[PDB]
Amino acid sequence: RPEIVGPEKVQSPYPIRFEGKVVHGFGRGSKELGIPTANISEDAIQELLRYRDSGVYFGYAMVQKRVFPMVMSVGWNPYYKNKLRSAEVHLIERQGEDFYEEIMRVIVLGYIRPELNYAGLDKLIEDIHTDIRVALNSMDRPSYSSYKKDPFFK
Ligand SMILES: Cc1cc2nc3c(=O)[nH]c(=O)nc-3n(C[C@H](O)[C@H](O)[C@H](O)COP(=O)(O)O)c2cc1C
Ligand SMILES: Nc1ncnc2c1ncn2[C@@H]1O[C@H](COP(=O)(O)OP(=O)(O)O)[C@@H](O)[C@H]1O
Repeated sequence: RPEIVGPEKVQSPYPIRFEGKVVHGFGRGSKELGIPTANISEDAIQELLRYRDSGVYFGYAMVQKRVFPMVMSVGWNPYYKNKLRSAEVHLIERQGEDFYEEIMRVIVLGYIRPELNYAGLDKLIEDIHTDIRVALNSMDRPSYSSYKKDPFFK
C-alpha cells in the first residue's frame, strides 16, 4: 500500500460536496473499537454516490462548527437486495461529544482504495489506521488543504 494517493492537485469528479444528518449506525459500536464512525443519513447519498466507486475516500468534513480531515467508507446496505448506498465518516484527530442528529457537511477530495473483504476486527483496525495516515499525507498538499476553508464550510 502507498502512503499517498491521487494527483498533486484536486481533479474531477472531486471536489464532491454534500451534507447529511448523522444517524445511528447498525449496532456495531466503533467508538469503543477506537475508531468511531459517523453513519450518514441514507436519504442524502443514494443518488449522489449511486454511480461512484465503493471504497474509502478522503477529504474534509464539518459538524458542530468544526472542520477536520476525514476518511469515508462508501458501501451498500446489507439488509436489502436492491442497491442501497451507505456512507460512514470518521473525523480525523477530533476531540468532543457525539453529534447524532447533527448536520454534517462533506467535501470528498479523493479515493484511496476499494472495500477489502472483511477479514477480522484487528485487520480492519489496521486498514483504517493506514487510511487515516494516507488521508493526512494526501491533504498535506496545498491544492487539497485549501479546501479546509471552502465556502461550503462557511
Ligand atoms: C474509513 C473506513 C474504511 C473501512 N474499510 C473497510 C474495508 O475495506 N472492508 C470492510 O469490510 N469494512 C471496512 N470498514 C468497516 C465497515 O464500515 C464496518 O463493517 C462498519 O461496522 C459498518 O457499519 P456499522 O458499524 O454502523 O454496522 C471501514 C470503515 C471505515 C470508517
Ligand atoms: N472523531 C469521530 N469521528 C466519527 N464519529 C465520531 C467521532 N467522535 C465521536 N463520534 C461519534 O461516534 C458515533 C459512532 O459511534 P458508534 O459507537 O459506532 O455508534 P453507531 O454504531 O451508531 O454508529 C458517531 O455517530 C458520532 O456521533
